[PDB]
Amino acid sequence: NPYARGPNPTAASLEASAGPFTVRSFTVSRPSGYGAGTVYYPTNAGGTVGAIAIVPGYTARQSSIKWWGPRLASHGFVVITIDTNSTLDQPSSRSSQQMAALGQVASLNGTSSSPIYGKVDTARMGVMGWAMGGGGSLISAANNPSLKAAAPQAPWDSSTNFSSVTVPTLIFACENDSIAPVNSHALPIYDSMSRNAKQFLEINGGSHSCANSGNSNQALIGKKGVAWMKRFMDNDTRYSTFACENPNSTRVSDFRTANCS
Repeated sequence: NPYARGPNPTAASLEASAGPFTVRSFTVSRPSGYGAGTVYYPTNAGGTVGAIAIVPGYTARQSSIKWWGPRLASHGFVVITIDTNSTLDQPSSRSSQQMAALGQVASLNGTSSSPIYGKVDTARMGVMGWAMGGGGSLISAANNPSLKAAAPQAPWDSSTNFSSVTVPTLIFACENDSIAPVNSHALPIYDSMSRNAKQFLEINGGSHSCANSGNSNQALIGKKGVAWMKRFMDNDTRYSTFACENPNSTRVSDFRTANCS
């Protein structure tokens, strides 16, 4: 597998605050098609890595999603967290801005002054995001089936039919979400998808912010997000059990998976 990076994973290595690779970051100097961005990247992955673009929720900023940047990059990904043009952008606009961010990561990969010059495999991309940014991730996946993985959290969308999504999709949900209640948003979205590898992981007692920066389940959520992205962005079957397994955890009130390998 030409995309395999890093040592053999363990539960311990995936639950730790940081993976094996050293992380650096920069502010996007000329954000093009979205508000602002921060790029996180490994300095020692030893080969090109895939890129992931992460979008916040309604009213929210990069701070809500920032923790994913170092957590994923330290496992061998280039991650761009964005601010949207407006904090009140809706899911469709969030998707357009997410894909703009992936395009700018591709531009920076081809720009000799950029810290990520030649670090990105632009054929291997993923999408993540919170709430309306999670709905935007699912729209991104529906419109761009060459995306390798999607892992939205507490997704919100007024349209829950994502039956056209063929991208491997992990939905993080928050049991006690009042803003994007699971029975109206995350679970109908999950149930709509009959064409893909998919997973539903609902955090016991979670509020709408249960997967955001500062959450108290970074060990499990980080392990699952990294394992999903490793399995499906890197085709890395070392991560098949971590990606597909039921955690069987007090921290997980509802687990479902289908077509997972």
